[PDB]
Amino acid sequence: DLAEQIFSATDRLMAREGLNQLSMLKLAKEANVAAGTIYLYFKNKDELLEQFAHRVFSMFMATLEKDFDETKPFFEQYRQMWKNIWYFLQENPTILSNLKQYESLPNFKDICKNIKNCRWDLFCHQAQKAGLLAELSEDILFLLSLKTAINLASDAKFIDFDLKPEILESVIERSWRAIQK
Amino acid sequence: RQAKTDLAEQIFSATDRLMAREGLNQLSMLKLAKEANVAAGTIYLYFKNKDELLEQFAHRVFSMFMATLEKDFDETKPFFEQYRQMWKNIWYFLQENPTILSNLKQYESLPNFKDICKNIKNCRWDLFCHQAQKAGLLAELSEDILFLLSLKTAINLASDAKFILKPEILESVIERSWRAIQK
Ligand SMILES: [Cl-]
Repeated sequence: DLAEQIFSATDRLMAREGLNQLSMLKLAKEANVAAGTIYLYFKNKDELLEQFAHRVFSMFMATLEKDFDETKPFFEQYRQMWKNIWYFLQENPTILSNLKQYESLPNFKDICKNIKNCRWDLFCHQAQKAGLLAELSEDILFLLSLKTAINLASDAKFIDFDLKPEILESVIERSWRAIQK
Repeated sequence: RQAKTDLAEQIFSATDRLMAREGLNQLSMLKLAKEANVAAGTIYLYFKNKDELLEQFAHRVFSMFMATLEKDFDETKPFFEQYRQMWKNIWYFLQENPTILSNLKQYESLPNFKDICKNIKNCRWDLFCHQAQKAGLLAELSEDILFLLSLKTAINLASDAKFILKPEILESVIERSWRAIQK
């Protein structure tokens, strides 16, 4: 509500000026609220940025869950998560531009590590258990595979893949190919 | 006679450091001269202002990347080994130069990491793709897509090594990222 307004303002301000240039006064300006109002919702910049990081990971998990179907073949589960990332990034240009900056958020590593049993980690376990995937760690598998969606995400490549979906399917299958046992 | 290139590199080296420790936004010429151990006069003579500095720095950054791809290149080896060399070149370069690794993200804000990049005459990657495609080895996908499916892993692994390792694992990634771009 007012919190998402402020988080959304954090993205924009983080995209337009650096993460280093954020202040509670500036964020209040950018969210079109008085300086007092922002402090009603967060005690300080650290807390705001902590909760912001948590909102970012919450979106990431949302994206991995959308139209999840465990009855489908593992490839089609993978294809679905790849497309969810793709289309999420198409729809959210400020988030796309800010992806690299999020790694500098103070709470980012500490939040990232403490997520047990997320949708990707479970997919890798099931898929390894069925004999499909390489016995490599889940991080390395991600980097060889779903990460290609983040790697490729740009405006010119949204246009190209929508015109030639053959290319998008090729990239999905090839990125899957990389993590086959 | 170019002690002028060496002095430029003295300043560029310092640009990296001040960019890695403080932000790119917080750069100013006074701060970069102190870091480089050059007089205020020297840096202002070399570069018209902060803009012209960061332009030339960009070009210098593209050059180091191109030189990294070229190191130990050998047409006579198989295309996989050429690719494996390039992977290792990137991996060990970024591990040896972590200050460069930090600034990778912030580099795209430089004028012009768009313009100066697309405009690269005879890039080793491009050339390699052409020879390997001509031989029949690689997917018929554009050179950037092929990169983003393959060598890109070297950069992503170095970068996320910090936020998340044995030699068999590195070879697995080299071989598997290669696998993604095979015809
Ligand atoms: Cl900054």
